[PDB]
Amino acid sequence: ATIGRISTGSKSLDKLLGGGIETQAITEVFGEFGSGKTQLAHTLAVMVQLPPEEGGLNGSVIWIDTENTFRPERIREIAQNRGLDPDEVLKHIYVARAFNSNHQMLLVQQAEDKIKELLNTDRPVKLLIVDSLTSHFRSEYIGRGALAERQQKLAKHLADLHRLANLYDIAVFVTNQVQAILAHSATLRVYLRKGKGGKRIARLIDAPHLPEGEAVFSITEKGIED
Ligand SMILES: Nc1ncnc2c1ncn2[C@@H]1O[C@H](COP(=O)(O)OP(=O)(O)NP(=O)(O)O)[C@@H](O)[C@H]1O
Ligand SMILES: [Mg+2]
Repeated sequence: ATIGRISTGSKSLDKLLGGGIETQAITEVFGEFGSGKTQLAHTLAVMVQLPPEEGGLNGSVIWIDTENTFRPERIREIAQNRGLDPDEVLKHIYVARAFNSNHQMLLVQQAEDKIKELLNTDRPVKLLIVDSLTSHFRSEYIGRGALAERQQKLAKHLADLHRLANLYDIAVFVTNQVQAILAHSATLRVYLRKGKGGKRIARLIDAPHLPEGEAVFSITEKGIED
């Protein structure tokens, strides 16, 4: 029942997060296009595989991809440059493409099967990524009355995700795109934005009991880092 933390690769962002993203929680990253949401997801999918003294949880990953932006070679590069075996690392990421929102919801039920299978093995699932949490919902639920219906379906989907996080001690990491779609209650919302000089800036939103500064990071051949 203790909480585990997965390093993001950035010391700056890790400090903002209290050491990394938490198990038994849904962390939502949100921001405009190009703000680094997907690159952070890729980095986390490598970092979680590290031992705990290196910031990981010796864990496997389930990834629900909605817009086909998962890149196996980016995983390999990030792994390679952090001293891990690129091919081994891919072996422990289980990617499924969600065709629509209803399929996305079914894939969360299927994730529980994979989770159970690995639970008391040496590489339990420790990270579940949904990229994008909201893209299908934005496309499908549109027009008069759609706000209530969309928020309703999303809340149920997030409830499924919360259950998996808490029941199996897993960090859930979801993405959400904004044009400068309420994610019910993610545990923690992190706003990402592009800054000058190729830097990215992160800020915690509506978290008055947590740090109020901003983290600054780059996107490199190691994925995310200061
Ligand atoms: N291999 C790489 N090495 C370094 N930087 C990279 C690499 N791949 C992507 N990037 C950077 O990452 C940016 C895209 O980040 P990404 O994480 O895809 O944004 P995003 O928030 O997911 N965009 P969107 O899905 O449209 O809402 C690119 O514009 C590059 O600046
Ligand atoms: Mg993306």
